[PDB]
Amino acid sequence: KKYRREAYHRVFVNRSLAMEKIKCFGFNMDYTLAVYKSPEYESLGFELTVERLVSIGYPQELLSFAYDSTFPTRGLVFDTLYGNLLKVDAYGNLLVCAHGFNFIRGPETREQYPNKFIQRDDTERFYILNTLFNLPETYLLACLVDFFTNCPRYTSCETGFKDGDLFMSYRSMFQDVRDAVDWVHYKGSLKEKTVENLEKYVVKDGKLPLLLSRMKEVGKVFLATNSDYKYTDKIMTYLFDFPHGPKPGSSHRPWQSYFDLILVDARKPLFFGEGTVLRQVDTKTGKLKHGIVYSGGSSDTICDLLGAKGKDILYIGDHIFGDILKSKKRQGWRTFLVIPELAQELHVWTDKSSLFEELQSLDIFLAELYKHLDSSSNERPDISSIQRRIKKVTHDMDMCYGMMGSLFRSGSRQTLFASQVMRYADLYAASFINLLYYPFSYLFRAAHVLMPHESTVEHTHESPLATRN
Amino acid sequence: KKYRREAYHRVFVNRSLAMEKIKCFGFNMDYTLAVYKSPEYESLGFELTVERLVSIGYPQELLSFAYDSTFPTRGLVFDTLYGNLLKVDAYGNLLVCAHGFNFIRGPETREQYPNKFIQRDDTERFYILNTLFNLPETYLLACLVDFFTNCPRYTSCETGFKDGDLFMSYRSMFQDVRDAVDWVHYKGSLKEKTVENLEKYVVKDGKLPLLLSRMKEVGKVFLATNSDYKYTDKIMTYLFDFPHGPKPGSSHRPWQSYFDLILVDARKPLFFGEGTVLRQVDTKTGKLKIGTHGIVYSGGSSDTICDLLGAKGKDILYIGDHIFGDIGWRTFLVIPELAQELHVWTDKSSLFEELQSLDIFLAELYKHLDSSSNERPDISSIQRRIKKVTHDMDMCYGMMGSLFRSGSRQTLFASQVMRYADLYAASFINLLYYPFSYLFRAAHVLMPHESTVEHTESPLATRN
Amino acid sequence: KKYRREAYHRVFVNRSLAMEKIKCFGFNMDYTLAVYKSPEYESLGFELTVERLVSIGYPQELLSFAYDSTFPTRGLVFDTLYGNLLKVDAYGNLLVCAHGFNFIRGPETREQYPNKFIQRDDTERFYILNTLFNLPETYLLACLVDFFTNCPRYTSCETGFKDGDLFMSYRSMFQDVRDAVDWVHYKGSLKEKTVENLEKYVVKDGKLPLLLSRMKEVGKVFLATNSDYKYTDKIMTYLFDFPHGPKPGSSHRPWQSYFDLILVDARKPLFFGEGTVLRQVDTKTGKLKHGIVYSGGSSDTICDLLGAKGKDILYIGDHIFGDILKSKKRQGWRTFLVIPELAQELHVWTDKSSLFEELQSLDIFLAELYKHLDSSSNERPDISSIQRRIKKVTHDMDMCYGMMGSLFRSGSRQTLFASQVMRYADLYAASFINLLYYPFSYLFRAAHVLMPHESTVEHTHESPLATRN
Amino acid sequence: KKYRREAYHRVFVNRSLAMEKIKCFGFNMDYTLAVYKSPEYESLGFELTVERLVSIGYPQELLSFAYDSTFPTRGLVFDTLYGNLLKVDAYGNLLVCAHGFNFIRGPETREQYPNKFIQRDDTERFYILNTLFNLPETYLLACLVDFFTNCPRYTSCETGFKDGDLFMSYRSMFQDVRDAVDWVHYKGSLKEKTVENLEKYVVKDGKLPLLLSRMKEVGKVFLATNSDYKYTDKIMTYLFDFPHGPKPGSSHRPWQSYFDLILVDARKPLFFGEGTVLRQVDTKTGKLKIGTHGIVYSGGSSDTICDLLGAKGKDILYIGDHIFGDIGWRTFLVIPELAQELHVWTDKSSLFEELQSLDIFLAELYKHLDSSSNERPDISSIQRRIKKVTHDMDMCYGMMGSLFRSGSRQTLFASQVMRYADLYAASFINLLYYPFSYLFRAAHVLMPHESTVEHTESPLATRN
Repeated sequence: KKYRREAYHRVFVNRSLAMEKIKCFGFNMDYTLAVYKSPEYESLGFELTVERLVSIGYPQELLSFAYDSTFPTRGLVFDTLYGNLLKVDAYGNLLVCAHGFNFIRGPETREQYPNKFIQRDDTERFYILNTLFNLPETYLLACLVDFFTNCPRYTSCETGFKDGDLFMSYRSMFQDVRDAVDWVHYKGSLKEKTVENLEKYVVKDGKLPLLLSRMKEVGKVFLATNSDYKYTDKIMTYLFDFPHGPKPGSSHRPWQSYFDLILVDARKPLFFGEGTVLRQVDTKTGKLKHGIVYSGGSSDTICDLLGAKGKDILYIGDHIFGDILKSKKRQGWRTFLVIPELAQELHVWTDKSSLFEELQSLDIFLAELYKHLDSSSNERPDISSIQRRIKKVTHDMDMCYGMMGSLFRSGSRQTLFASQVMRYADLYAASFINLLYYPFSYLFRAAHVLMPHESTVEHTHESPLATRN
Repeated sequence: KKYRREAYHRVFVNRSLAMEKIKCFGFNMDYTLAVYKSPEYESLGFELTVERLVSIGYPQELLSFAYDSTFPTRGLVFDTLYGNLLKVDAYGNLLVCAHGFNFIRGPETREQYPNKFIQRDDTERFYILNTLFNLPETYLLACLVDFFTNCPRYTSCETGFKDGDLFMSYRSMFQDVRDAVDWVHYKGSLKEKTVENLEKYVVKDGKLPLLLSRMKEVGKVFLATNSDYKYTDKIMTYLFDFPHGPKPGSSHRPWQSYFDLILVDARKPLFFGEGTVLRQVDTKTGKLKIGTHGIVYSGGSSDTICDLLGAKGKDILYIGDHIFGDIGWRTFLVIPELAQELHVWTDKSSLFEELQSLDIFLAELYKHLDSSSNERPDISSIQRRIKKVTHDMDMCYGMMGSLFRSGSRQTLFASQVMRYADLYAASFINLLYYPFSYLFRAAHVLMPHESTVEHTESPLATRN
Repeated sequence: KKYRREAYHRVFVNRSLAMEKIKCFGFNMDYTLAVYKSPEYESLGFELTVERLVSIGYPQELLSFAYDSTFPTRGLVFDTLYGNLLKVDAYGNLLVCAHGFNFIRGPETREQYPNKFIQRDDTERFYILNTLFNLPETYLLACLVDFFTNCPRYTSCETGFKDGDLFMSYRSMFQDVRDAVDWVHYKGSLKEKTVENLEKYVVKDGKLPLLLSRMKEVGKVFLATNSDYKYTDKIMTYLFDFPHGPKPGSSHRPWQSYFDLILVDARKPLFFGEGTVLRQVDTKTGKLKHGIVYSGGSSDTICDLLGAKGKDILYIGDHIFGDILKSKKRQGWRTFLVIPELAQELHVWTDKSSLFEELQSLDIFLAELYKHLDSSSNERPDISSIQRRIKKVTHDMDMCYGMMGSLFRSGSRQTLFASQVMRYADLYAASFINLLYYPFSYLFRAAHVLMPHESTVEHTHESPLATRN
Repeated sequence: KKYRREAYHRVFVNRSLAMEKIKCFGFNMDYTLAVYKSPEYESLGFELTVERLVSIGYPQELLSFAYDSTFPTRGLVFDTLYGNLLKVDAYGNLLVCAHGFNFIRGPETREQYPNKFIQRDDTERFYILNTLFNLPETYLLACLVDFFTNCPRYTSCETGFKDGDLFMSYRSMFQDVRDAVDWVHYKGSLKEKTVENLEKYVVKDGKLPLLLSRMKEVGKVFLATNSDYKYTDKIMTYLFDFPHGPKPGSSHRPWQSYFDLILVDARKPLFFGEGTVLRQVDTKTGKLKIGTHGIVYSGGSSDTICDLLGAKGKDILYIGDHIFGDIGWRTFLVIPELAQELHVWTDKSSLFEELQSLDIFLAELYKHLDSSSNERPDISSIQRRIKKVTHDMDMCYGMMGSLFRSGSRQTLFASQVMRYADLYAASFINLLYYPFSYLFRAAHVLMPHESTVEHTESPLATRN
């Protein structure tokens, strides 16, 4: 019955955060300030990766692939041994298995996966596709596995395919894809084609300069991106290209004026440990040597330049980092995780309420059938129909998110990705722009995660085996 | 509003389980079938460990310790470097830090713990006290740290105490405690003193034979215990010592008649991997037969048990009190603390209500405020009352708070429960209230954006 | 004082073998019957691999590499973590470490390698370059590591190099090489360029038809090659292209007539386990359906077609196979290991006797300096000069084999490759043709491997701590 | 012809070692410093194990067993599936197979062993009896298999014996033997009976204090034993019990004065990894002090020893009787069998000579023969004499042959020696005959093409 802001404006709270204590707002650029348009940006990365793979010898049918945003979900595991995409829970239990576009059923999942379980720490065999840049790669791996499996020129093996005399393991194929994505991002034409048509590929919104200017009135604001200065300058200039400043009627000002500290070539995640040598960019040439642009460095250096403490820093961005080093080197930043998928997922939550409602009433009906039964009862009520309907309606709900289900769950089970969100992120939202709807004095209060004995037991007011006498 | 059984009869569901698919019910003995009375049994283990430590050289003031059930909560981490008991969350963030009986404030925690965080994988430094047998040792560690800290004969250091020329690190003190507890269980008088006063130390309840007999009508039932046969026979004979069988009026039956397979000397968790040689016990002498109904096994493996029972993993519901790692039986986890924690949940409702009211008031004070707002409403009072009422709530569980949470955050132990257990309850005896055709359906653990958004725009968010 | 055949004719005996019991002589083709000319064949494989790598984006300086037979030795370990070539002993102790062409000294070896030791079973990090086809690949890995390390366009890291924005790990580079060698052998122009100039690339000798015909008079003879029929037919026709048959004056006969059983597409090593489906080749088209050519199959099938027992079979070839399956499925063949390097190594053994002799007399001099000393003595004779001379003369000897030393040893220590020879091979020689110099009744008697307490104690005729009373 | 010390004083060299670089000499105690008398000590361990097995139910005819030193050779593999003792080479090829006391011929070996080969990595099936303590158990396994095979009360099966209703697998019989040996060493009377008649069971020799005192003049000396302090004190006091010190005329000194560091309760091999907490012993009570020259340590790690000694790995020569795996100290391996094996090598020379003559004659009979030859000379006689004389040679070592070889092939144990040991000898006491400036230079292990080709063509071989 408490007041809550409209859902699509909310910032969600994993751990409590008193915003009045925040003195510095730090930002990633890609997919945080620079939100890339979907599906256009993924298709561009898809198309460039396919072209690079064809350029190194992959067959011409790759050019008939077309990126399909309805297939990939972030956080899938590619098993390089069997060429499968796996959606797993926090502990490695298998929730979904797809070989190419063929979704593997419960029983035959066991043939390849004993106990429907993988050792997700075996980074030699399993690659976790966690990032927004990974999305085209996820769809591509399925396309290739699908193409080779059904093309007669190839004989399918359990761990790969035979191209004439050549055996190509799925692991070797995966490394070709991984290398080709990297090439496209770092040597290929991806940045050039993005920059030459910013309107098609990058979101633009006047709420961004407005929010960042309000942040700079209460604290310091900094940028730490892995991109180089040239690419950063093009992107940020575009993001702030309006015929006014923070508010309508005010003069436009340069994007740089919004930041107390600008840092490019960050080399994250190494940035958060030792980092690299702190350099400084010549703004004119964009080559190396307020108003200063830094290069490389470390999070510790940034902390000292801004005269701040880790807990005073709210770091806003799209990447999930690991717990490494946080038990030794002090000063850990607070974190805001941008999760774009939340916008569509919140729509499913409200626009598909019919599915959720029926699942609830099916569970209510079940409880009624067993209301009067205990271990003394030999009645075995028929629930096979109810069970079938629950499986079907749960499958419909999953499919409302796409072919690989919700980012956060699969049926009743939370995903590995969801558990990483709850580890990593103090706050999270579809976009950082939702901070616009909260004052900078706000106390963000953590939402409780109830366990079964809490969510199903009212506060409303015995065998000694339970009580230990 | 869906029908649910009375709270104290409930079996709670982490993952869905169709009971009609279960063909074998397996049991641990200790703290599952044989529920040890509390605080009596911990007090006995405490006293025997303290006496064992005195006999190897610890000072006489240990004899003045008395076990105090209100202090320890299961699942605490003992840091052998700094001598602290730590309550931590699923990821290693510190929730509580006690040096002896001194509870440490947030800021001073950071002095020893950068980022209020520990690497729980550092097995050489941190020992996790997860088991019910661990409760006396948990209290004992605090008493010792308290005693030596405040005794003039000793000089407190960061990593231990100086006894003149001698230095006793918390790591060495810990090893003494750990060996002493092992000795009491394996060589000392704990089993003997338990067995010679069963009424004081072990719960007895006629529901147990009743439930086990009903399980045997629908499938197979087995025992797999680490205890030896002599101890097991004594305990099980007591648990089944009634002047009738499963129901009043029926003849009493020996405990062995309730099990299709009885295995002692299991050596769990090794049991769940390679195991050891499958042996058989001479029930008359309690010793192993040289060669291999009526039969008692010893050693073996979980694989061998499945072959003898004609079962597959998913067909087996393994009922017990220990959490195992996952390096495939269904699992029922017995968690006896739940009985008192469910009472706090229903008898201390008014604390919960007030926290919700304070939260509702906070939302009201920021209702009309956004990033353009300059108001900073005074919330210091409200913040102070929230902190005080959350601490009152924690203290309702004991000095180290709830097994499953600290203030708002879930514990490492809670996250282990959610990983390991398909089903859980204060006792397996709650299965008596469910038919064997029951479909247990998982209770969802909601994420913030699910539990705070009803089922009833900037392109930065929608990606256009 | 016993009679021995001339060294370059010898067959060397690891385990005794009564040749009168052998009923079947089996053969590999590549580098056994078809001995490829050196260094020409390696250079061709080198050149094709470099061209394939340049074709997938590697820089143009690769075209200025030239294969150098004096660098690689067979059996080196490529450490994909640090980009080093490692020569190790039977147990993983490091004997030689080269980063590119930079040979790493004793002390700095320890920085990267604790205890001068590697876990050689870690097949994810360490790749063993065991085969004759591997030789060009071994030299290529050193060239590339050398090129990138000293080319200014690249920044060297510990685990790879930076090409602008792109980081290329040595492991990713290794996989590019491994893939490119495979492509060249199985899809590229290697076989075509070999077949179009057989005189330049394949050894030809009339002793081969003569020996195989004498083998067929006492037993059965079979061929089991991984090559396909078309390539096999071209190669074998060339090997038997003389204007006479086994002896001068006799009519020429087709290569096939020398074999009771011919098997192509063997898919070794899988051949020695379950194998593949036994197929039969249409000789005319060379496509699939005495005088019969088989395809695929298994060693067990071959054993049954020839009506033989494993111990009755002497399998002659150039590859070393593992112990897998030999504790379960019975019928293990006897083995003759062709080791071409033996021809040059036997030359060093006799033509460098001067180096061996001085090492011996330096060891004799050492023994004299300590002749009259025991634990009661405090004299510490100066041996620093002797020690320096032993290190230098041992280095000279090693270099007589090439930059990476002998195939079989490094100083006093036997190599991993030598220990695999002594595990795998009953007999071994520079070529199987040395069987020509032995009758088929010969008893091959194993040469003893003396331990130190045997080789340094004469048979020529005490504290109870030693005798246990 | 180079100068070499007398054979029975030699220290043999697997890898070169500059003794002047050695700064610390570390010692095992059992079977290194304390050499147990043979056959007396094995006979005692045998008798105590047999009595322990009888007490748990094994038949009375075990009491008629007598230990026989001429049967067992160290390093044999017990196959718990088929109940065989196997002597194998470095790669798992079978050299010898004994079922009980029945030695199995080549062909019948293939029935049970495809390719005359075992997977020595199959730890669940094969147990390798590598240690000197293992000798009594090796003979005991054969006696038991012999007894049950030939006793009418039992039915021999492939994998064990039937005792009416009972089946005793070799695997279970093996486990009984293994536990019985452990019990005798750790709970039974073996240590007590050793210590109460030291003269019968332990070698004593004045060279030991002499050598150790010379080592301490050039570097540090330490003891690291798995035995406890009470046992160690008794044994070491005996080893140093002479009415003088290192040399005649000098005052006797306590054994502890010979060591810069004394460590008991080492728990090797765990010692070489993480180890346990470094503790200190109260030399008066023999118990651990609660806190931590004159000092005796307990537990700890190899890393901790190196810090206390100010040493690095390569600076340490570790002298002892056990072979450890390599999952960096220099090593001296004590191998007491060498004393008798060196006697066979020099007193049985005439067998060696004759084998060489038969080999020389064979080479003469094939001298003028090549692949064109049709002669098949009769070698069946010569072959038979070779086989007979090689068997006579093997038998000079005992029924299971040499520790290091079988006929012509090297043993698995020999290949472990070459891997693990930089230096080796019958006893470390042979170090007395070498100055501490000595440079030990490896003796080469030659391959066939090296040892049969003096230092004094087809393009198929030369590759053109």
